[PDB]
Amino acid sequence: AIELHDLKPAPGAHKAKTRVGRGEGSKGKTAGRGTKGTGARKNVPEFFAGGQMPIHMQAPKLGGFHNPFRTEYQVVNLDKVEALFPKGGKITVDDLVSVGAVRDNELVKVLGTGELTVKVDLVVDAWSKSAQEKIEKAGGSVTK
Amino acid sequence: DVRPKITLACTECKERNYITKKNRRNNPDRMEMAKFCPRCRKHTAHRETR
Amino acid sequence: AAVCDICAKRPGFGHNVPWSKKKTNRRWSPNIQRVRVVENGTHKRMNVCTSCLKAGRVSR
Amino acid sequence: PKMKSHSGTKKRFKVTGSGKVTARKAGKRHLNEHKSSRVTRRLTGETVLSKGEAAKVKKLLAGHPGR
RNA sequence: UUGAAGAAUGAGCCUGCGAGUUAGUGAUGCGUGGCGAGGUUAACCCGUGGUGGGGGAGUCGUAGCGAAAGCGAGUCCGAUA
RNA sequence: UGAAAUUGCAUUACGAGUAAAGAUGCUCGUUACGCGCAGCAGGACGGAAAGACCCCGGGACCUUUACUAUAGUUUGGUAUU
Ligand SMILES: CON(C)Cc1ccc(O)c2c1C[C@H]1C[C@H]3[C@H](N(C)C)C(O)=C(C(N)=O)C(=O)[C@@]3(O)C(O)=C1C2=O
Ligand SMILES: [Mg+2]
Ligand SMILES: [Mg+2]
Ligand SMILES: [Mg+2]
Ligand SMILES: [Mg+2]
Ligand SMILES: [Mg+2]
Ligand SMILES: [Mg+2]
Ligand SMILES: [Mg+2]
Ligand SMILES: [Mg+2]
Ligand SMILES: [Mg+2]
Ligand SMILES: [Mg+2]
Ligand SMILES: [Mg+2]
Ligand SMILES: [Mg+2]
Ligand SMILES: [Mg+2]
Ligand SMILES: [Mg+2]
Ligand SMILES: [Mg+2]
Ligand SMILES: [Mg+2]
Ligand SMILES: [Mg+2]
Ligand SMILES: [Mg+2]
Ligand SMILES: [Mg+2]
Ligand SMILES: [Mg+2]
Ligand SMILES: [Mg+2]
Ligand SMILES: [Mg+2]
Ligand SMILES: [Mg+2]
Ligand SMILES: [Mg+2]
Ligand SMILES: [Mg+2]
Ligand SMILES: [Mg+2]
Ligand SMILES: [Mg+2]
Ligand SMILES: [Mg+2]
Ligand SMILES: [Mg+2]
Ligand SMILES: [Mg+2]
Ligand SMILES: [Mg+2]
Ligand SMILES: [Mg+2]
Ligand SMILES: [Mg+2]
Ligand SMILES: [Mg+2]
Ligand SMILES: [Mg+2]
Ligand SMILES: [Mg+2]
Ligand SMILES: [Zn+2]
Ligand SMILES: [Zn+2]
Repeated sequence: AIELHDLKPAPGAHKAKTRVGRGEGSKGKTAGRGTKGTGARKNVPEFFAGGQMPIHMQAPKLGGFHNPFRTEYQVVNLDKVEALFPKGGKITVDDLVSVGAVRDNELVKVLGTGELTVKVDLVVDAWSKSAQEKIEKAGGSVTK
Repeated sequence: DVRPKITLACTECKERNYITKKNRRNNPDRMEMAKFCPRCRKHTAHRETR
Repeated sequence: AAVCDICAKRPGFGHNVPWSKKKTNRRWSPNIQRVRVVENGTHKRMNVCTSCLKAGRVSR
Repeated sequence: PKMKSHSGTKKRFKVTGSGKVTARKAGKRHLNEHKSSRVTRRLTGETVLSKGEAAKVKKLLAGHPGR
């Protein structure tokens, strides 16, 4: 039984639009720009530094290259594996880590910051050495 | 022009390890020095490149 | 002339490109030659490009 | 329309995991003979920008994460 | 404008008109609302009945470090320093 | 019969001062009843033209053994041969 005339926004949700150049009791006349100069009329570009050689020219170019065929490993940690499979996840898989969170349709590398008190069989794409060591120490395994 | 830049390369692994300056008129010939060669991992004789 | 009466080869337009790369408009005309032809039985001149003349597409 | 990122900024500046802006030290490309090994060591690192310069670089990168 | 009642500028007078706008699934803050380790759809399809429903392709968050191979709570320079 | 440029205003003195350094308008004094008509040009830094000199920014055109180009003229190759 609200009725359309009882709908009001939350306080502070609709800030009033500041209207500039409408009198000297507000941002009036110069409209918050001061007097004379470039800034009195347009702007100054962010790459411009006054004629001094700008930072983006004086700094040397980071060289190197990009791997055209670089693949990025979605990474899951042993903390997360333990938390999302606490009941001793017998055989975790890519689909299971995806329904938890791994951002699927990618390679699903597992890393090893954590403890992993449970036994787990990961079956993922690649793993770190410390993660593998912790997994067999707990009694689990990795595959693929 | 009278004190050129000379490059010392190790006489073992022919690696241009160092660069320095001589006098050309006070030392006309190629200079011999014992410097540390990182590749050879010891002190090897270094000779000015030709 | 710069248009072939056979194959209608016509000038192309591009750039003079100096060392400083100050590009200026220029033209590439086809190598048009005016030769005597005997077509069917008609003696007449025709402006014929050297490509057509070499290919033999023109009867002399 | 989408805002393009500054090309020189893309090629020259990195953004770390914690939002720091870093560049490569300047002055080591050539004329290195007269420079001591100490000077070359000072110039061979990676410098962290000041707050104002980092803000300017972040504005120049149109959300580009740096090189 | 350092400084103007100024013998510096503009206005004869009234009435009307006359300048911070709008567009981006732009960039970056803040307020506020929703959901929350998740958030969100674009085109398009359906609703000839709209403002509603579908659509998760993508995209941001979910790990960083390195020129990169790569390694990974570490990584890179380095001598497994 | 009937305009014009001009016009922040008005109940618009002088003297010696003072002040953006040359005041009808501020100070201290002096003089002056209200309103007209014909006149004269010392002042209102009088009106008319966003100084035409100077400098600073921009432009234009002109010049040349400034730069970079180019039509034209010329050299050779090659096609037509
Ligand atoms: C001998 O030195 N005395 C003091 C000057 C002077 C004397 C007698 C004159 O007769 C004129 C001048 C000045 C010039 C100024 C010229 C100028 N122009 C050439 C760019 C200009 O700017 C305008 C204008 N319309 O603004 C002109 O009137 C103008 O052309 C012209 O005619 C002038 C004259 O008549
Ligand atoms: Mg004001
Ligand atoms: Mg005003
Ligand atoms: Mg302001
Ligand atoms: Mg202003
Ligand atoms: Mg102004
Ligand atoms: Mg100023
Ligand atoms: Mg200003
Ligand atoms: Mg600014
Ligand atoms: Mg721009
Ligand atoms: Mg300069
Ligand atoms: Mg052009
Ligand atoms: Mg031939
Ligand atoms: Mg180099
Ligand atoms: Mg050195
Ligand atoms: Mg002044
Ligand atoms: Mg005035
Ligand atoms: Mg006055
Ligand atoms: Mg003025
Ligand atoms: Mg006026
Ligand atoms: Mg007006
Ligand atoms: Mg997807
Ligand atoms: Mg005075
Ligand atoms: Mg006086
Ligand atoms: Mg007085
Ligand atoms: Mg008074
Ligand atoms: Mg009179
Ligand atoms: Mg009179
Ligand atoms: Mg007078
Ligand atoms: Mg005047
Ligand atoms: Mg002027
Ligand atoms: Mg004039
Ligand atoms: Mg004049
Ligand atoms: Mg000019
Ligand atoms: Mg003119
Ligand atoms: Mg010729
Ligand atoms: Mg010839
Ligand atoms: Zn050596
Ligand atoms: Zn032809």
